[PDB]
Amino acid sequence: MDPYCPFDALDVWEHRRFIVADSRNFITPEFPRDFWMSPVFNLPRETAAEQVVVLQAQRTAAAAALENAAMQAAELPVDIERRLRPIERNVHEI
Amino acid sequence: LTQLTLRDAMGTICHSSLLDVEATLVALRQQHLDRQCYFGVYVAEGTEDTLDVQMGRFMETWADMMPHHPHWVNEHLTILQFIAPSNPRLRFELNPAFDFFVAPGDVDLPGPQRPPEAMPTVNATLRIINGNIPVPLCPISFRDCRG
Repeated sequence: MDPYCPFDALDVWEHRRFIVADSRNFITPEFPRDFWMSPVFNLPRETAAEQVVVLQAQRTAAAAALENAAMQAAELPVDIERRLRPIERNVHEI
Repeated sequence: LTQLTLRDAMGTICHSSLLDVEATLVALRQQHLDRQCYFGVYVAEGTEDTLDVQMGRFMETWADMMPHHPHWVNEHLTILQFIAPSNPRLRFELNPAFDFFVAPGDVDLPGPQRPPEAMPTVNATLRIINGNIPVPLCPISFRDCRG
């Protein structure tokens, strides 16, 4: 698991003034690596398909209530013509 | 002689430049923040599980122990250890009202459970607190006192 590197180590001392050819070192933490713990990404069990099932069941349940309300409100036009026509005839009797 | 007992600081610190986050932290951007990581700050949303082997997968990734637990959970000595540090409580301690943790990814708090390693931004959130005020120099006469 060691990355390949031909060269071991080299040395020409670090005078703060004489910095030339500005490269950048690999910045590392001071803590032992063992707690830089492992990669884990876990799925939500509710799947893109499962939410489809749940929301479709909800849509189909709501459609029944919408149809119930429509059929409750679809009888009012029958009520108007069932209630007012006899009243119009009674007025006509005069 | 003359009185000065009990009346005024209310034209006064309802004040604006304390919530303060643009330019101060700004003026000290660019380093590398001293030895400090999570203790824990990220967040999440459920766990698609049910309460007991809760036991089993939440402490056994709290499995293998670091090498010095370092800068927030002290609790027992007397006073002027506020005053010569063996011990940390001051570079996460200088004034509370802006006081500005290390801080991984604002974490898109909250989601699921399992781990990467730590990047923050810069800072804001208001410890509106000032009265066990930050701290480490104290005794028990002056607030079993306020009682």
